[PDB]
Amino acid sequence: HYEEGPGKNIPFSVENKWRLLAMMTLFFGSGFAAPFFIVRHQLLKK
Amino acid sequence: FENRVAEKQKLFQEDNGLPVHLKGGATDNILYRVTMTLCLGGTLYSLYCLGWASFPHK
Amino acid sequence: SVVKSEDYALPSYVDRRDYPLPDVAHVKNLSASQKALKEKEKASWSSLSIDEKVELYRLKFKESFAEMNRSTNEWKTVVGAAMFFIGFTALLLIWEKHYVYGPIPHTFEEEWVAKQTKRMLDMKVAPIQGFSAKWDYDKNEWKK
Amino acid sequence: HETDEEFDARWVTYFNKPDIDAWELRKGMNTLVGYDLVPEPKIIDAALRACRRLNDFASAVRILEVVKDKAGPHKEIYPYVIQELRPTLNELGISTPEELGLDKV
Amino acid sequence: APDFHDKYGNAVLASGATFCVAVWVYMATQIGIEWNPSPVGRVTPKEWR
Amino acid sequence: MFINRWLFSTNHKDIGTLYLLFGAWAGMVGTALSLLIRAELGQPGTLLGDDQIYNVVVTAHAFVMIFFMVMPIMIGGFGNWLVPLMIGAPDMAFPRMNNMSFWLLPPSFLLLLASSMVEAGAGTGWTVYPPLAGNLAHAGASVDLTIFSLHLAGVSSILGAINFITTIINMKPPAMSQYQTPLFVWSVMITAVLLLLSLPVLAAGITMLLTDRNLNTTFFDPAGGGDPILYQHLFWFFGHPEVYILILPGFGMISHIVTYYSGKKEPFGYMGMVWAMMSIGFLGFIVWAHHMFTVGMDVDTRAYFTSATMIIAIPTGVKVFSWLATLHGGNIKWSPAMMWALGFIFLFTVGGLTGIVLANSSLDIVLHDTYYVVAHFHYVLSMGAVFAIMGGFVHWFPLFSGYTLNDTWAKIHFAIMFVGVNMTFFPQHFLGLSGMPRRYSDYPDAYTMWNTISSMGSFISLTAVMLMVFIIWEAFASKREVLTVDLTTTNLEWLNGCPPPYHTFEEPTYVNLK
Amino acid sequence: ITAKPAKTPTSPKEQAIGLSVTFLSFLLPAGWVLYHLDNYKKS
Amino acid sequence: ASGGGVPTDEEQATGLEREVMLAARKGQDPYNILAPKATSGTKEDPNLVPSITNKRIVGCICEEDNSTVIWFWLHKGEAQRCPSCGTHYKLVPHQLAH
Amino acid sequence: MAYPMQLGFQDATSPIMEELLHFHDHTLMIVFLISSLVLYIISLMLTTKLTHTSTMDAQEVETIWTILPAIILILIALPSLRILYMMDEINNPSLTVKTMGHQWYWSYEYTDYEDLSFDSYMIPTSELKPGELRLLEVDNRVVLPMEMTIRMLVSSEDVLHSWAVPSLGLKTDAIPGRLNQTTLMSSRPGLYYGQCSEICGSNHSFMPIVLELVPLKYFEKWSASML
Amino acid sequence: KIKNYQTAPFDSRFPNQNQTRNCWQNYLDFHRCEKAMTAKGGDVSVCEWYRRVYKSLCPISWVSTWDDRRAEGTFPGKI
Amino acid sequence: ASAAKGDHGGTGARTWRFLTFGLALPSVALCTLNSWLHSGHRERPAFIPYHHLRIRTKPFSWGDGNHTFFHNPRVNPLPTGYEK
Amino acid sequence: STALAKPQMRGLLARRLRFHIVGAFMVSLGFATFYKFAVAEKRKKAYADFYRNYDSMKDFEEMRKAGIFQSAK
Amino acid sequence: HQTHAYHMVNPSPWPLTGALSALLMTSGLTMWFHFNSMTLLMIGLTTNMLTMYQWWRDVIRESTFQGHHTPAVQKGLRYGMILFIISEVLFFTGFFWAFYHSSLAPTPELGGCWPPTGIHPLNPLEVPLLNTSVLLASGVSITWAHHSLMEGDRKHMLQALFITITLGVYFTLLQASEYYEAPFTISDGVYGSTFFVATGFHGLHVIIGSTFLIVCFFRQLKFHFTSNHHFGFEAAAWYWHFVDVVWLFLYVSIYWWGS
Ligand code: HEA
Ligand SMILES: CCCCC/C=C\C/C=C\C/C=C\C/C=C\CCCC(=O)O[C@H](COC(=O)CCCCCCCCCCCCCCCCC)COP(=O)(O)OCCN
Ligand SMILES: CCCCC/C=C/C/C=C/CCCCCCCC(=O)O[C@H](COC(=O)CCCCCCCCCCCCCCC)COP(=O)(O)OCC[N+](C)(C)C
Ligand SMILES: CCCCCC/C=C\CCCCCCCCCC(=O)O[C@H](COC(=O)CCCCCCCCCCCCCCC)COP(=O)(O)OC[C@@H](O)CO
Ligand SMILES: CCCCCCCCCCO[C@@H]1O[C@H](CO)[C@@H](O[C@H]2O[C@H](CO)[C@@H](O)[C@H](O)[C@H]2O)[C@H](O)[C@H]1O
Ligand code: CUA
Ligand SMILES: [Cu+2]
Ligand SMILES: [Mg+2]
Ligand code: NA
Ligand SMILES: [Zn+2]
Repeated sequence: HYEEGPGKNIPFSVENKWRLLAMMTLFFGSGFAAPFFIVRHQLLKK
Repeated sequence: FENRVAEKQKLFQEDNGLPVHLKGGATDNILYRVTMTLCLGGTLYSLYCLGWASFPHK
Repeated sequence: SVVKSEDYALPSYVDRRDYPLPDVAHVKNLSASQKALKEKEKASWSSLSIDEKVELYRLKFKESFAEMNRSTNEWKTVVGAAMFFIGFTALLLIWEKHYVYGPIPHTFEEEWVAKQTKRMLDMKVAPIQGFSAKWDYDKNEWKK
Repeated sequence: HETDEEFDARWVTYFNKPDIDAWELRKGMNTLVGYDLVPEPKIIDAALRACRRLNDFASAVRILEVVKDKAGPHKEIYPYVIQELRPTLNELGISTPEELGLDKV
Repeated sequence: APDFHDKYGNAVLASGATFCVAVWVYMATQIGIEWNPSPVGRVTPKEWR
Repeated sequence: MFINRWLFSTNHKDIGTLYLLFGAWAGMVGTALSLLIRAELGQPGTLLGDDQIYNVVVTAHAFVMIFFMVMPIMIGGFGNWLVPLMIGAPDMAFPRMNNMSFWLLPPSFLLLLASSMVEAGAGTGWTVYPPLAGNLAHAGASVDLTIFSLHLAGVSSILGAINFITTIINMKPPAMSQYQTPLFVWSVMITAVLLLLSLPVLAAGITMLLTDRNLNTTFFDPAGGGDPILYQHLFWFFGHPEVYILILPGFGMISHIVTYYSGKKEPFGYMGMVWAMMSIGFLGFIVWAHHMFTVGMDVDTRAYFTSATMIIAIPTGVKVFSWLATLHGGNIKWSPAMMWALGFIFLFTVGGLTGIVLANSSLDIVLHDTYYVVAHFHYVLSMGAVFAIMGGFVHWFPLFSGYTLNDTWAKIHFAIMFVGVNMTFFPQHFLGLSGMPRRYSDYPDAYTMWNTISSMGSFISLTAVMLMVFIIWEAFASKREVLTVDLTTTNLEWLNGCPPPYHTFEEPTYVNLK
Repeated sequence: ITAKPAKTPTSPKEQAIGLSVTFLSFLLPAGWVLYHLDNYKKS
Repeated sequence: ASGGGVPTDEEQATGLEREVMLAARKGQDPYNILAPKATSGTKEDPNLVPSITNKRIVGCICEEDNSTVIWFWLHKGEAQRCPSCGTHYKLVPHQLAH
Repeated sequence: MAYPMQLGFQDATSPIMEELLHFHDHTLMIVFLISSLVLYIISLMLTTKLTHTSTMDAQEVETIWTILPAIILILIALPSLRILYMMDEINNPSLTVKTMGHQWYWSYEYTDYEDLSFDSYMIPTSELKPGELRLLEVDNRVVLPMEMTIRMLVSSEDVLHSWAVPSLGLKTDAIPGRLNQTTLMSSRPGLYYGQCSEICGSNHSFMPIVLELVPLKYFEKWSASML
Repeated sequence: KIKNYQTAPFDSRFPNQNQTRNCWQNYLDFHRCEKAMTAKGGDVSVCEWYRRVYKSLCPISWVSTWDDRRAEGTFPGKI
Repeated sequence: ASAAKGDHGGTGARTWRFLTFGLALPSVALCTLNSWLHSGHRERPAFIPYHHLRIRTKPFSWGDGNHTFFHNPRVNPLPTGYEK
Repeated sequence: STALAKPQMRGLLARRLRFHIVGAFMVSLGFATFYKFAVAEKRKKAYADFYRNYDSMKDFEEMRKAGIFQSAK
Repeated sequence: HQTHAYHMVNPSPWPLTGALSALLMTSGLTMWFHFNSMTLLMIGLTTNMLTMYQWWRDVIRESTFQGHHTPAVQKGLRYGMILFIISEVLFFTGFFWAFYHSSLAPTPELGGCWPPTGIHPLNPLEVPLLNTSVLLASGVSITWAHHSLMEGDRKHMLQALFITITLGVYFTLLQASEYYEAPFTISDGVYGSTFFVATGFHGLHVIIGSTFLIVCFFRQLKFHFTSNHHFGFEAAAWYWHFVDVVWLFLYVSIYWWGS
């Protein structure tokens, strides 16, 4: 069937906490960085 | 016309583990691949159209 | 003793001053001397020693009331760490002033503000309570 | 509902049931402590004697701790209740949580 | 046995409070922030016209 | 297997997890936009550009926080995880349609980020009023991309509302009446009826805006006999129900959290709480023109909308006093979720009370389109909907994941966030009463002190959001697995363990009639 | 609630690393954009 | 005015629908469509709770019109009591190879 | 105008604005008192180890929870609606002035007698004269006679704007195709400032309003000289 | 009656904040009057009250656009 | 109303067929006649370039940008009048 | 030795609630008295005292002489 | 093995392909209106059509062929369809509100009158009354079809359903002819705007309802319906009555009262 239990009912791995840290840093960091880069884009056009 | 619903009931209840959207046989896989290809390819094309449209043109 | 994830649907032990007699004993498996102690508990309790009585209590329950209700030093960690991170915030604010913000407008220069203050008093800005009401137009100074 | 004496008498009767079982002892005490009151000595006496019929010394001690707990900051209530129970404590050989060191944090 | 709070709680409280006060006083007073307080009792009005 | 499970899901818990991850990512976008607003305003002068880039950031801030963070987390995330468990149902009524309500949201968010990248963005306000949002003052694709983002988010939520109403009415145990369902299930049913009736009126209004911009209709253009004020009525006929949709599932989570950490088997006054949520939902459809007290309506209309808006305080008050009556006599457990819920009770009450100030139209003449309104709604949204979300997230995180958070870090996080949001928003009341307008990239010098403090507050809240991410990482990194949870006899969603198996209630509960 | 001790304990030093990486993930890219705003603005 | 040619459910229903329809004709409720009627709930006359596995969740609405439902797992073996009202329930496992 | 560190409303320049300030004082105490009462019960509910966890009867206390709020709301709505119908009362203006909003400045038309009209733009910060207020001054002020009831009619020739003067209690939206009316009466001479109050694009923050209130005979000569 | 015109008086037909129809109605009344007068040989000076009232109330661009449309033959009100 | 017809007893296909052929389709046939009578060539009004009609704030996304989607040359003038 | 007296054992939470809901109300009345007095009454009297002998032409002439007006020198 | 009566649906790709088809349709309309191109839009319409077809095909497989629509599942789908129709009623209410807002207070630009100066409405006693007779007749024939199906009469169910569809198609061809004949257009101010957007969305729903009736017609030809289980037919009938009721409000409001 599918895996059941803690750490297995999620679409991301938690088997290694440092690979997890990297994935979480990329995921939440990309959402928070996006509006700054959109502002940079709107400033650089005109 | 003749009532052939029993034949379709036997087809779709065959114990073959197929999910319903592929249980009619090979034509279902073909239609699924067409649909998913047009959706994923169209989504990439839409992203390309955003990249294009995100910058002023000459 | 040891509680297992696969026990989740079974009656469980809890120390709760509002649920004093929980649904199971804290220890169910008994050693030979623990079995002998539960047999002795069928006879008069005056014949139990203080240690046997404490042992019977700790088979039935995990923590006493005094233990499960004890206060802790956790508030010092919470309030201290929250002050630390609020203090860390002011580093971010210092960095933003230094590297992000440019100079503010020239209307904040001291001479501008002294002139602007005089003109607000000349047009009697907020003369009932808010601003010019606090100036003494007879003595030409701020009201004490 | 009823007068205070009728409430007390219903609880004394509940615990005094000769063949009260362990489930009923626990249900009774865990229900009783939901109320806004510290149970009178006579209710506690009948619960302690139900612990005796059930050969359960530890639950007798826990009931004495929950009397103290329900009094909150009213520190005069528990010593009064232990006072009134002393004859039953001595007769049944029930040590108090303090005599057992179980009031230490 | 003492836990993290019994062993480190006093020092986290003291050091976090000290650090927080010091950095906010510095930020508020030493780096050129314009709070724009009220001129009342503070500014001597000057001829503008 | 990964694609079948996470892209082709028909399972309410996994779809709920997808919504919580989407809502958390949106919350970081919305937080960054909130800090760009407060960086522009944290000293006098211009930081970024003029009001166009500024109000593109303000517009996107609101749409992201409302449609991509609060609604997906409260209804898609906690609604899907908890409603079927709280009624013993094996899934939602339409488990495959539920997955399309989720997958419509990444495309809707893509449209909104495309609106900000093309041309000069949609610098319109989240209300998107014409003619500023029309094709002369906002020529080019940005406002059309915003309208389409809202159409996709509206379809997602309308189909979600049909799913929730059907599931809650039809899939309870046959002995359970709707007066034996938990308060959070009622809060989701009522929110879903508000969504079902309000979103179609917004879709009508923004479609009219789309045809005035692209098909030469003139619904809102006086040159064709149209009227900009008709758009405002259609928008706010949805927009007032929308704020009750934002808060109602919050009220349902608060009722559970307060009851649980008071050690109570039930909330005080359950039928009053159901009546109060139904009354707030009904009255929330007859008050919308309190957003229009300066547009020039007749005096008797302005009297009726002042009165009808104030009346909502009666049932709202019943819920506040009933949460206080649920704490009364409790064995209070000072868990971090309880702190969030107690912060919610007091900060929601402050913001409801400044809502009552604003309901007085003659005073709203002076307060409308000033920061007093911004302060009102951020005390009910940043300190009400967000604090209900954080309370429910820390309370139910061990159910969803099987792991516990560190409660000391969670209390530290609540302390920092409470200081931050109050520093940010309390001074905005002074700015509004003294006349600072909304949607301004800079202000007359007199307003500098309170804008500086408010911006400093916003950085404290940023530190709290960063720490929240570390706290979630620490829980998954340490893997402290849950063993026993208290009060399962009155909190059925826990009774299948943590996390519950992929299929629960394959054998339904047994409930007799008696 | 009760729970097992951590299966993979995260020591104070490991928490300091996760906390520092998490804060830098939000602060560095935004800090880089805001540091360079004058560069984007004056062309 | 009228003729035939439309299948009936007796003829053509299948799968779970057909199981539910055949069981109902027998007055049986293997798929839990009806609410069970309580017994007096004493230890001599416990509510009998059918199951296909070793334990099932019970919800007890202890008094009529209570809004709070008390939930617990009932396991195979000796009758258990609702922790709020004490009314008795006993698991009766087995089948669906029924 | 607002002044630094201000907490409440600008001082009232018109009798209606005075009425709003007392009505706000009345309402804010209620806000105070309820917010304080809530916080104080909250804290009473959370500061005892006594407990009572069994089912509590709700009906008596819900009567108090509904009726005392309903009475408080009537004690706010009664003065609130007196003021609303007072501002709407017929008053007989002596002058009508129109203002049209534009991106990004206001025009004014005083056409009771002659066709007087002009534009009014913010003074750029780099051109302020010493002592003048950043973002608030305009080149051509809206001169008006003090102690006289004036009808202001407000509209727009482009997108929405909103014409506000807080110290007179005024904010009327400027909508193209619509002519909205308000009344203005200043009890005092002076300079009374406001700012565009509906988002209107790139320079929404930078199109302020400055009324200059003077005796009628000065207003008359000013008007003639502006033709 | 009325010289010493100061401004347009209160008109019970238009007692609310939206005064657009007051401006429009006076503009129509003026021009309807002037057409009746220019026709039947009589004097446009009798139409003067409507003229003062619409000049007081109406934005100059509205009057200017309505006058251009009357000249163009595209004015949509009935005169 | 009870309308003017009249029958019940527990309900039916025969009655609904009777209503479809005996009332509904006759009414459609009568209206189809009534419409046939009044069909064809009405007389198009003088063109007047009214500014509240023939609106063009953005060109249409088809054709030359100036023709409506189901433009009928006979009766839909452009902003500059009727076509050749 | 002496026995201890029987203390009150019942309704202690209700008794505490009764006592403090009264103290909270008594206080709301005391704060309303200070609030009327320190803010609302003070405002009324500031406006009445300001306008009692206010001379608007004298105010105008002061402003005019200070050079603040475009329309009056 | 479950022992409740509800349907656990197999994992499916159609929700994702439907969401993507919505991204492609809306980014496609944006390309069409701003970048002069129909490409993305036809890809999105095609994938939306494929998605609709395979999703509803699978609902027929799940019910008629696999038996998962027990009475409790059918009751859910009843509530779902009713709630969907209520949302569509509220969508039309927005357009009705717009129509009455602009017609009850006509602005000076219109001539201060309704219909505006320069607008010559259609005569409501000509093709509009015909269309009204057509959709009312089709509500009668759709009721005959329903009773025939309940009485087990295949031939007359098909005959009445074919008549119902034929009338839906008649109304759609008559409306298309009226749109081409009308002397005013969607660009003819707020009269043309309200008229064509409100009747145009109604015409789209008549096309959707007619398609749904045609799906039921081919399923009936394939014997899928029993005399007691035929929720697709019931839902299409309820939707068809909704399309007729909306038409009666349009006829009275826009064509008759607004003429
Ligand atoms: C979660 C969101 C939320 C919620 C719950 C509310 C709740 C309310 N709001 Fe708010 N509001 C917004 C979000 C919300 N608001 C937003 C986003 C805007 C701005 C929209 C924009 O322009 O962008 C806004 C704007 C808005 C306006 C328009 C202001 C203007 O633009 O000029 C008004 C006017 O009436 C209003 C009033 C109210 C009222 C009366 C309530 C009430 O429902 C509150 C009732 C609660 C209480 C009253 C507290 C509890 C009660 C007691 C403890 C009882 C004792 C109390 C009394 C006797 C009064 N709000
Ligand atoms: C028999 C009726 C069926 C309609 C057939 C025509 C094709 C479009 C199909 C959809 C119809 C729905 C309404 C959309 C809006 C406008 C079309 C209105 C009906 C119509 O067809 O109006 C025609 C104009 O179409 C135009 O502009 C056409 C522009 C076509 C582009 C449509 C725009 C995209 C629409 C956006 C829809 C958003 C959906 C909202 C979802 C809500 C989510 C909850 C009228 O022709 P005319 O030449 O102006 O005048 C007649 C003169 N002889
Ligand atoms: C802006 C407007 C603001 C309005 C605010 C008004 C606040 C109202 C004040 C409330 C006072 C009225 C209720 C008094 C009870 C207080 C709590 C308490 O007293 O706990 C118990 C009462 O609860 C019982 O039974 C009765 C049922 C349970 C108790 C019901 C208590 C009501 C809840 C109190 C709410 C507190 C929060 C108020 C929020 C403002 C005390 O038990 P008893 O001795 O009665 O019975 C014991 C049984 N014997 C006698 C038979 C032995
Ligand atoms: C012009 C093109 C662009 C617009 C797109 C739309 C185009 C046309 C779509 C036409 C709608 C076709 C729906 C076909 C549904 C077939 C599946 C079906 O009917 O499934 C039935 C279940 O109903 C069900 O799910 C009920 C499912 C009903 C939903 C449909 C209602 C309309 C949805 C339309 C989208 C609206 C757009 C609104 C625009 C503003 C199956 O159960 P039974 O019938 O009981 O059978 C079982 C018996 O055999 C057992 O004995
Ligand atoms: C609102 C959300 C953000 C709020 C606060 C952000 C706090 C800042 C974290 C630091 O960000 C970095 O700051 C450096 C400066 O300290 C920048 O280096 C810049 O400056 C250095 C010193 O001048 C040079 O060595 C570098 O090359 C040059 O990139 C670097 O780019 C940027 O990542
Ligand atoms: Cu003009 Cu804002
Ligand atoms: Cu509202
Ligand atoms: Mg506004
Ligand atoms: Na700024
Ligand atoms: Zn029970």
